[PDB]
Amino acid sequence: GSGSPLAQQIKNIHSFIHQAKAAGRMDEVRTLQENLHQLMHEYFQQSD
Repeated sequence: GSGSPLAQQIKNIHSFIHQAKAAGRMDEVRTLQENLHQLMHEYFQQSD
């Protein structure tokens, strides 16, 4: 649920994505998006 550390890890990846966009770091953003989505899918699949 939203009190999960995993949920906060996802928020942290979003922050890193934003910070990378702010420098134009498009290669890293695209990779981090995949990582973001992988953790989201774990979060929304695994019971909590």
